[PDB]
Amino acid sequence: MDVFLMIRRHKTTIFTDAKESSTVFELKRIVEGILKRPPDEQRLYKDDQLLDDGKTLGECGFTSQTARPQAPATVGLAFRADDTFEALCIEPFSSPPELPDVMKPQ
Amino acid sequence: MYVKLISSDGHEFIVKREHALTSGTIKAMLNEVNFREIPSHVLSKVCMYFTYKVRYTNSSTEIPEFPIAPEIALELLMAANFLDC
Amino acid sequence: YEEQFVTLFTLTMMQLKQMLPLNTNIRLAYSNGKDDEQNFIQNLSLFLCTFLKEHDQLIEKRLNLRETLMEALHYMLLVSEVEETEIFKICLEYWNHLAAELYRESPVPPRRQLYLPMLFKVRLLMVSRMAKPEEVTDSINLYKNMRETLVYLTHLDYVDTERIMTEKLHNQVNGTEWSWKNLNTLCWAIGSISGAMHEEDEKRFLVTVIKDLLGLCEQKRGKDNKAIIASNIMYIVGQYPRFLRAHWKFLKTVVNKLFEFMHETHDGVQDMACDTFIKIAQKCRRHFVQVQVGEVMPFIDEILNNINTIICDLQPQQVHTFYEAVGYMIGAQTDQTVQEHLIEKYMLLPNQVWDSIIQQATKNVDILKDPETVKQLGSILKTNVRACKAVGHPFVIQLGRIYLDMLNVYKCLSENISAAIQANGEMVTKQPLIRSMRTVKRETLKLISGWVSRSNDPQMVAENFVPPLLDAVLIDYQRNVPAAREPEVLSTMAIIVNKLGGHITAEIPQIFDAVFECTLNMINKDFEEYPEHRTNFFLLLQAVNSHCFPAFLAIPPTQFKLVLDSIIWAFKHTMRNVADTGLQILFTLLQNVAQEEAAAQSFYQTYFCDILQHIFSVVTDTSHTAGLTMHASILAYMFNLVEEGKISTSLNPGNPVNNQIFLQEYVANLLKSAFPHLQDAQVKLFVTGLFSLNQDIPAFKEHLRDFLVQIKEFAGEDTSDLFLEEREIALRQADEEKHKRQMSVPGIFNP
Amino acid sequence: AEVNALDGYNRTALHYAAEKDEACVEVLLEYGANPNALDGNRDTPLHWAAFKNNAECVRALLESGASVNALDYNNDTPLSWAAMKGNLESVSILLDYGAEVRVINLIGQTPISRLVALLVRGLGTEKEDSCFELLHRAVGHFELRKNGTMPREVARDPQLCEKLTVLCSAPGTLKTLARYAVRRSLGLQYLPDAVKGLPLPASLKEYLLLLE
Ligand SMILES: *[C@H](CC(=O)OC(C)C)n1cnc(-c2cccc(Cl)c2)n1
Repeated sequence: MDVFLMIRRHKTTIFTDAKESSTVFELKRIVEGILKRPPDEQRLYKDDQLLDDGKTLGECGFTSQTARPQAPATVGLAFRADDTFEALCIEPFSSPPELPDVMKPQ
Repeated sequence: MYVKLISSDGHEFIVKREHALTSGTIKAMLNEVNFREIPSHVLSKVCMYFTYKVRYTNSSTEIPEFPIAPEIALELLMAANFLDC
Repeated sequence: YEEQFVTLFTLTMMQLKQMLPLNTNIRLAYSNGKDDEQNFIQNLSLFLCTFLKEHDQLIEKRLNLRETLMEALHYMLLVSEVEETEIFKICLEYWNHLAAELYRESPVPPRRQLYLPMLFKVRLLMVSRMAKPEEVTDSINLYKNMRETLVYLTHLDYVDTERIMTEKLHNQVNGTEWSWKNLNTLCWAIGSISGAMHEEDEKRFLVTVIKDLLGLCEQKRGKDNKAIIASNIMYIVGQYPRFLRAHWKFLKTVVNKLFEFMHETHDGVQDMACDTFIKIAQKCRRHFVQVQVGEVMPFIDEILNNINTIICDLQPQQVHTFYEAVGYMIGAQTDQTVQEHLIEKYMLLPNQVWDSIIQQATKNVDILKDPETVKQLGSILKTNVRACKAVGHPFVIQLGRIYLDMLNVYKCLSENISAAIQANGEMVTKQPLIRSMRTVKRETLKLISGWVSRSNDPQMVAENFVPPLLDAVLIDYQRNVPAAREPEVLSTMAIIVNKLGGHITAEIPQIFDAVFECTLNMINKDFEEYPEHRTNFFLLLQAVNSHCFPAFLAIPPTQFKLVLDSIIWAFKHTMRNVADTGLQILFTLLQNVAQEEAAAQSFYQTYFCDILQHIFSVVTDTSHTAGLTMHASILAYMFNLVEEGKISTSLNPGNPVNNQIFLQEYVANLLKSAFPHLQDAQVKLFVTGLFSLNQDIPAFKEHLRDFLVQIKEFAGEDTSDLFLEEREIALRQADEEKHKRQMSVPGIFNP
Repeated sequence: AEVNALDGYNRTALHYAAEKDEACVEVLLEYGANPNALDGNRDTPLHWAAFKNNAECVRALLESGASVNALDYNNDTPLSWAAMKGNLESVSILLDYGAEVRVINLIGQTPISRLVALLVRGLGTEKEDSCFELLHRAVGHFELRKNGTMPREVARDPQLCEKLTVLCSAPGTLKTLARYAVRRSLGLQYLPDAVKGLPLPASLKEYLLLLE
């Protein structure tokens, strides 16, 4: 079934969709289409855990009920620099402001 | 194919153009768009909304609820007003 | 003597105050008091009602009495609390009088302001305890009286009436006043209002009431409550066809709901359902055949598509009511071709069953000797009859399909009946199979009579339909044993003659030769031994006389003499209807015979002295004085005919003396032999009056009245019944004035 | 008087006042009639005021602390009774006190379902249409397909069936979903006074009140 993913690296974030039976390799191919970074110099992380391009997204633990459009699975992305991979870095989305008192829970 | 939206805190969200045209304001305004006034936590949710609105448009099945956290609700309302969604 | 009536009341009212204080519970006093107390209360109600009926004006004028009159009216409300049918009826009569008075005053005026500040109490009371309408005698009486009273009170103030009913309906939904009785009576009142309000206020009121009742139908659980509520709903909705025409989608919902109730099984719900469905289809018929706003096809076509399902559970008379309702709907389609296709689809199921049975019969007629086969034929023909009644003339398209087969079935069943009788004696009658075949025969004749009476092409009927009918029916009627003679044969022949005047004339001889003498000897003894055959026979005779008098001239003279003899017996008969129809037939024949004077002379010479003898016999007997003016009229006719010289002949039998000089002697003879105590001078005077007033029919009637009155005076007998024919008309006049009055007020007559 | 005393019908006097006029309701509430008082079915005075559409009585009750989401043995809220008659004034007042629209009674009917039912029966005036519009704005989104299919009564009215099925098959604008989440967060208080302090454009302040 479907999977909806957010691929994230530093400030960047790509929304995308894939079949559960698809593999991380064509996800990298999508990353190629957007950022033109050859597959070998990009690595992808599920949680603080890396993967293998060949494995099918299903065995990566992505699943339709896991990866709804309204709550995609986050995937970390990193590139080589000087032929060496950067450390995974991802800026948090700025935290929401204080909830107004009139809206505060009863 | 893809269109790039920039948040006020400088995050850069890439989305499918067919999804981005869900926004009327995007449709009028446009392969890059820069938002001076929307924070990343809101705009990311807005792009989730675009993906949801596409994937459940004219849905035969019952549409699942869109989860909004109360804290971001008040800023999502404005952002959806400005973006005319 | 106005002041006497005023003082009588004032002082008696004073005395009544010491008797019953205004705070006293009159209903309680009636419930606990000894019989003298109930009598006293009833006499009070009678006194107040009659007094005010005559003199309310008088106490209205004497303004110094105003509050004492008001006080009396308070007692009028308290006595109205009494439930005892007679006292309540008296109070209701007073309220009806008052409501009529104030509706006349203005349909505020100077007086109505007297009553209006508490007439709402009359309203509340009237609505609270409404008598049962025929939601399904004293019943009809009270119901009608109170319907008019409430319609008047509403037309006097619509707002307070709607307010009261909506409050009581809420207090039903509230449960505070929930009771099957209170719900029924309230919904009766709501239905009885029907049509008194303007269509927009009716629309608002019914929208509120329907929303409330549907809420109560959700809230209340238990099939019993659910069904009572359903019935009250069906009632209210049926009574408001205007609202249903204004709200097509609501009508469609109601109809689908009724087709749901037709599959219920709780008690009478299916009967109430069918009755409401037919009450709608009669009044909304056009809406079902129109393509309504936003419809793709007319609803009639949906109904005929669902018909096989809709009736899956109905009882036979319910099926007949359903088919009649659909007939009324199809009867609105004005396009002959579209209505043709509607009728074909409509009758498809009965036609299929009929075809099946006929096919079995042609395979072997022995299938007709089977209770199931004959009962299915009976029910099929009942449905066809009801369809023909509702659809009218265009139903010919169906009738011409089955006609010949139907008569063949009729023939075969007649053989069986004859065979059974000749096998086993006349008692076979009332045997259930025999009753079934006779029912099939009666239904065939009812169907033919219905269509022919509704048909409007005499030439087509005379060409294609009559000859097979007469072949099948007449010889059968002749040779059957009297119990095996259906009076519907006579009725059908009468209807055919009344329609196909002249075109049937060639058949009248064989009609009479088959039915006349056979049936007359069944009828001309006493009474009650064949009252149906008697009635239909005289209807046949009157019809044939009026439309086909020439057939009497063509008919052989012996049977025409028998006809005259039967007419003589008929008007001489004691019973009012037999006598009246005899007189009518006699006068019609006498009017006919003056035309086509060929062989009229033989007729006159043969019959006049005999007819004249019998008419003077019945006149002097005064048996049925209700005929006297008719007698006078016909008497005057002969005394015209003879005095005009139309006889043109020495009517004195075989003798030279001319007419009139003979007749005045003949009448002198019969009168003197009737009244030997009456002097020849009085005979001369009376007969001179007769031959003077012969054109002065009202004066002739008064002269005859006077001469009979003075005969009774000689005898010392009662004279007053001679005048019944006058006061009956006066009574009828008052009734028609009442009727004519009611048409001026919307909602007194049912929609 | 024992204003909270049940009579023999087991209804409070406030259940009568809520059915007649706001002056009685105010008198009883001022004298400390329990606005949550429960009759023999639990139905509060507020349910009856809503069902009678006594708009000013419904106000006078809510403004004195009646539980806007009070439940009877059916779990009908007062809005489930206002909506079954489609009566606009009381629905509007209840929604201004943050009455919940996503409620389901034990039979399984929401207020919108009851109003759609009333519309299918063709008794709906422009007032019922306005009420259905107001409820569709208040709810943000609703669903009526059961097993992909409209309730059998709705299928009898093709124009309404098409309207409702298209309304169902649209995921709803993000603007109205945000409006619903904000209203939900404001909770059981007088919304058109709680929203005034919010940091929003005044047009959005009015939009939150379903006036747009
Ligand atoms: C009552 C519910 C019911 O089914 O009663 C059972 C069968 C006894 N009810 C709800 N709605 C209606 C209704 C609506 C329009 C027209 C009619 Cl005739 C009835 N009845």
